[PDB]
Amino acid sequence: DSKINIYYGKNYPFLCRTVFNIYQNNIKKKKEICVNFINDKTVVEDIKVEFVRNSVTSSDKIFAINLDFLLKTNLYYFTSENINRNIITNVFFQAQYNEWIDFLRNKDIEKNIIPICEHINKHLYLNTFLSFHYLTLSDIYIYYEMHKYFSGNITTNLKYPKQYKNINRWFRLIKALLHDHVATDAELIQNLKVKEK
Amino acid sequence: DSKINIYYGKNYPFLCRTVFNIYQNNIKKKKEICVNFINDKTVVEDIKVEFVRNSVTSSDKIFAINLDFLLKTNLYYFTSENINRNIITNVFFQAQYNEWIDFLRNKDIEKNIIPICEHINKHLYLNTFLSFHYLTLSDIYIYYEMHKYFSGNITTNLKYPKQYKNINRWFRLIKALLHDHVATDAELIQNLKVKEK
Repeated sequence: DSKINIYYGKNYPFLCRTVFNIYQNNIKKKKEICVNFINDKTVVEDIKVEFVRNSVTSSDKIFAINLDFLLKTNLYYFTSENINRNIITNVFFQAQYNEWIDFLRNKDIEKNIIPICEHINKHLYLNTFLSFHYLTLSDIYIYYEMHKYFSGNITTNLKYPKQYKNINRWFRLIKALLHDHVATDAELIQNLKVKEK
Repeated sequence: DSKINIYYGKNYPFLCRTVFNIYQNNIKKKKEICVNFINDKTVVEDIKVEFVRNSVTSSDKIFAINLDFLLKTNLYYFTSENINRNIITNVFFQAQYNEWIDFLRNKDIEKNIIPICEHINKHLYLNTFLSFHYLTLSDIYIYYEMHKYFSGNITTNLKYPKQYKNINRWFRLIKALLHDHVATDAELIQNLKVKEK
């Protein structure tokens, strides 16, 4: 019933696309909401979101928080007295997601790939997921930022899985967890290949 | 029962303090949550939040979103079929708050005060509040960013209320709305005077 248009240019919104795919798969397991991803040649690098019943300017890493809130995908806003599902525990995770945003904010990832990996590989030494013990928006966000370096598509980037085993182990975990949601997209998959050339 | 410690240095967290004050006043109208604001000499300009039952690094403008979520202060997460209180309407507002964050992100406000006022004064030409028709976190955030220029404490800044009537009208509105929550604080008030010298 509800229509939301996400206009993208150079940078395809992998995070928002993945969140929306998970939302669609959840409904199959169960008025729905339609999210459209439109290749706009006038958009440069950010995301432009139009609400159809008014538009806003956002980015993939930030508006995916809104989608999780709207679509109840349980990646940023916890829809689940569990071990780590308290309200204050939820708030604590949200500040941790903002830390990953600040860690990569205004930072050339290609230029700082080694220092970024030097932290994530040590962070994953004693952690299975980036936050707590389950898949969260932090895992998926960092997954697409690391994808070009750890997917293996670029043969010149095979040194990163070799040098950073912990990231490689976690990356293979997130890939399997997201397989049922993104492997059959064929548009997310295509844009991954285009971005990786 | 629950304890949250906010450690601040040079920059006092006016937004988080105001949100917490509103939360305390709401309970009086009605297990509660205690938020402590601690002057830490080792903090430079950001905010450091400790959860007592683990710490995170955040900022006043960003962690106040978490406080509104936790304290249900109805400024970012709408706790109220109203005119502009739909879930999608709520999501739309959140992206608008992020726009104000991006508009002042990594921007010297003193250096860009005129261009900032050139937009806000025109935005307030046909709008009473920054978003929709009621007080929101956008109003309070911009209120403290504009406070030194429109409070009248600094006599050299009296030209801004003169030149920008629309901002002055809105600023006087937000001041009255926040009067019952911040006027008796005497620590928020003191830090305003210290920041304004």
